[PDB]
Amino acid sequence: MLLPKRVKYRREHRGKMRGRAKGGTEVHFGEFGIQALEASWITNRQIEAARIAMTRYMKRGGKVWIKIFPSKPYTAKPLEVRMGSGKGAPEGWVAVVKPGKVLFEISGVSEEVAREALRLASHKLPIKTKFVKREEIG
Amino acid sequence: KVRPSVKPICEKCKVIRRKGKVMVICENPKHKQKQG
Amino acid sequence: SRVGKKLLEIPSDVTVTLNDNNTVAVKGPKGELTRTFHPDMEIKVEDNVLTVARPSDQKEHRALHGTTRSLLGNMVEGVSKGFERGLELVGVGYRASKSGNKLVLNVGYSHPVEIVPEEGIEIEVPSQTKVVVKGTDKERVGAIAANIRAVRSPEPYKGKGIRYEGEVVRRKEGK
Amino acid sequence: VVKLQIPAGKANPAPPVGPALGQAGVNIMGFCKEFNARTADQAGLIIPVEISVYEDRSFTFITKTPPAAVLLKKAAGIESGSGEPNRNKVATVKRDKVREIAETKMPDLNAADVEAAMRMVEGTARSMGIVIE
Amino acid sequence: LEKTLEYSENAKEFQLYGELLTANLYMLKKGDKQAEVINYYDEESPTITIPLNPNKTPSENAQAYFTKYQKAKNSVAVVEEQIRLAQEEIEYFDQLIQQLSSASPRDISEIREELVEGKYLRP
RNA sequence: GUAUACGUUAAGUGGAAAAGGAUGUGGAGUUGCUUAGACAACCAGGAUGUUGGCUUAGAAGCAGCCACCAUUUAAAGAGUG
Repeated sequence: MLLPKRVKYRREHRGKMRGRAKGGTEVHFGEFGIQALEASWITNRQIEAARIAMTRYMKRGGKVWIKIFPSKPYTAKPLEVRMGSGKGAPEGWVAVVKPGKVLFEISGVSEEVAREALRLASHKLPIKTKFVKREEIG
Repeated sequence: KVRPSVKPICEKCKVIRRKGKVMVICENPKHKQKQG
Repeated sequence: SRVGKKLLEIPSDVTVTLNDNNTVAVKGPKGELTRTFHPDMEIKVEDNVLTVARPSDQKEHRALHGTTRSLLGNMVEGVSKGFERGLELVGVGYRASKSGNKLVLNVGYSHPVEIVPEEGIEIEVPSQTKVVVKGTDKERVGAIAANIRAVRSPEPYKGKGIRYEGEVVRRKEGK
Repeated sequence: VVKLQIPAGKANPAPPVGPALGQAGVNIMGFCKEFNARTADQAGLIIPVEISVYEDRSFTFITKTPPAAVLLKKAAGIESGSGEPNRNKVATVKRDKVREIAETKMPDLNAADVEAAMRMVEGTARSMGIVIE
Repeated sequence: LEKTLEYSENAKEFQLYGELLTANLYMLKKGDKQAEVINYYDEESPTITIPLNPNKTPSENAQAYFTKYQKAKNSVAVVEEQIRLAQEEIEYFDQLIQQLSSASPRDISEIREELVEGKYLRP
């Protein structure tokens, strides 16, 4: 379960998610990965769920590279209060994921094991996913 | 069983499309699935 | 590569009509059949063999050519040889019975089971268990066999009720 | 017909020859002596014997050769095979007794030549875990 | 444990009676005693003690007898191991009774030392 | 304008949303085979060394672990259910 232990500011603007991925577009650590097709906030609970779902089915094999990190906090005002009167308290941490970005990286297993592990990870994520692999021109 | 995720459970399952509805028939009657 | 190209040899002695708007009457020693067809297909008959030809490669025509050729094969098989669907009534107290043309089944209900056969379809009961239905059309004998099976479906724990030839019911364990 | 591999030195009691001949409808003890008469000179080995069946309750048994597994146990000396063949090479059998074992299997095996037979029993020797040398 | 060692032979008799029942009911259900085929049977015909032969499920009773026999032979292994361990424990405890029933002082001190050495024992 | 030409859809989509599921259909592009005869269907072989080996009574291809070979050959895996 992933969170920064110290931040410069505890309350930040929610930002915008226009455009493609700025970086982390190509798979370059593992052999196979998930490429994002839509943009939404990914909570660290979802990241933990996808990581356990991959790691359990890969009980024998290589390690998992988590390419995204939930650095941006989101604030949640308490329920049943009026609008305004100050910004609410921070509740959790999300990672801003753009389309084209690689989320998790797997090497050291077979093809179908990696495909099924990425499918089990993708069924926990709130975004449309696809299977990508390393290209060697090169 | 009626579910919107009609999938072949075993190797003997066969996917058919009766009446515009995706269905799975099998020798095992527990694998009979319909949607819609 | 498909059933619409193989030849269908007919035995002696049958004959086939080629009436307008695609109506086919088939004469033979064991009955008479007449069905209405679709106007989009052109049918031609050669010497002692029947052929059906497609007009195009569309999916409706690709289905209809095969269905027409298959049911013509069913007609020429049933008009000269016929079709039998054999049934077995398995149980200590099961009996098919005969009273004229009426068919009586001694199924374990509190009321005696009676089923009325249609014209041209006959049922014979030779023995304790085995019963044979006789007819010249596959559709009619299939409907009759379904109507016989409808009064008592076979239950999976023990072999009871109406059963065909070789076909396994799923065995279940009771307590 | 029910074929089975009957040990020579333990054909008297109700094991293997008992229930096989019992369902055929014949007394086992009246044929155990006939089994032990023809299995005397190959005693200590398990011999497959064909058991033909007739309608008039008369039975004539056509004996076969000893198996290539049992004959390789005779040629080597070890009774039980290794846990993993071609991983624990427990024994080595020279080619002359291999040729003798292949030559014993003439009247039952349909091999045209003895070279084909020694190539077969080379393959059976590889299943034994025994080095063919 | 010697009681279970006699239950071993009891369950061997149970396996004999179940194998008697297994073809059965060759004989009538009751005890299915001495059921053997005269010919074309390997007449094991073992002598058996005949409980009435169960039951509603006629094969699972003989199969239950055969399972009791497998548990009995695993018991033949494990209870002999436990008897060996129990005589070792009784010898050690009789020795401890002897060493407590008086001696030295310094001897008791080094007995404590040896015991604590025997066994490692968080570190 | 019941207009022209080329296609697409068969659900009343048009004329209300998703994750996900699916032998729907029209296209584009690879790849194994194919009239020396292709994928299926129907007639036959579907084997002996061989119950291939430790194991459990019994693993006889079809509990488990297993190098996984050799023939008669037009063909057979010490075997997919």
